[PDB]
Amino acid sequence: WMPAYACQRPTPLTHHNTGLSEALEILAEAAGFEGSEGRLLTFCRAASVLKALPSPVTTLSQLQGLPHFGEHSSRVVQELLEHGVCEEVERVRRSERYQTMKLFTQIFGVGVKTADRWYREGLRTLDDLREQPQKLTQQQKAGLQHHQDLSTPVLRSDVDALQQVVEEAVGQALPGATVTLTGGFRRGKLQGHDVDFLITHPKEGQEAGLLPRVMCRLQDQGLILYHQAFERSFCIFRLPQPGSWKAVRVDLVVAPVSQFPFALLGWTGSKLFQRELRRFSRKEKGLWLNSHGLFDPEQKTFFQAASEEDIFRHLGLEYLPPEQRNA
DNA sequence: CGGCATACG
DNA sequence: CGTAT
DNA sequence: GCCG
Ligand SMILES: [Ca+2]
Ligand SMILES: [Mg+2]
Ligand code: NA
Repeated sequence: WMPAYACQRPTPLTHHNTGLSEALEILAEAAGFEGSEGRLLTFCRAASVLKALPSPVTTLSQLQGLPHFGEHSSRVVQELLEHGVCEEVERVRRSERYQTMKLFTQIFGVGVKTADRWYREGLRTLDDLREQPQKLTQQQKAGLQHHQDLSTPVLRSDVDALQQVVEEAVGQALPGATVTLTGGFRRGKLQGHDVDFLITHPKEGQEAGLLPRVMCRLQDQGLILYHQAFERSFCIFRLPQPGSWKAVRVDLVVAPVSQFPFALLGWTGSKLFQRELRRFSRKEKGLWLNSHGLFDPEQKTFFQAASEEDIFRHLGLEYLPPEQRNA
């Protein structure tokens, strides 16, 4: 009744096992801080299974036969069901290692490997990093300066205003180019940590060289607080606020229209959904999927797609709208 | 046991 | 190394 | 950590 890959089942944004999935995602996060990508994946997948269930898990026996629930994840759920808390989870939550790796990796420009090295050097706080700024990249300096604003959720109300200003710059850069909202907001989220936009043009090839032209125009409008030929830009934008403004993370991606369905699919996520979809494609169908296309390595051919529906059909999967990709 | 998504800046 | 879903 |  529960298929093993997240791309084989609908996952809504809100569900019936929120507390259970949040606990498993703590353990997944902690596994990632320690470099165990395998354990991170299992805990993420187990969490995702619970999101896809039609009602709350109330008894341990309801986990029988669910994929990705073994001794460890089942014991976590058991303790939560019996006592309302899981000691392992609370131990992680309280730990200096978890709290500091979380704090450091949430800086734009800082990943697990950097955070871990800083942790091993004895650093613990944002002000610890500010006092030693020669150790920081320009990207990290921007992430640290803007860290407080970037920790405030972006609201869907914010997104429409940003999309309008991006469209104006895009339209001057290349008349006829389009901007599509992707990422979590396209899956129905009401808040987010950033805004993701996908840009293309209906005439194949006209999008070449577009992103620099867009970025230069946004920068001339004074809207870019930070940014790095290219096709992806990871920016910090100045977003108007009542009597002021706040910094917001915005990602811009350009794709040729031939690849647009693949880029839309990839950038709409969720992250776990796309990993599971690419895993399914390769392992179950022998096809190689990325945000550019879908390759048959036996015929050495790429699948043409005119829509996301095409891609799901190519892969033998029932279509899922973005709102059901919240794996 | 091997495998765990796949790319660009 | 960072970033993206 | 779990699947096949
Ligand atoms: Ca993003
Ligand atoms: Mg996003
Ligand atoms: Na980071």
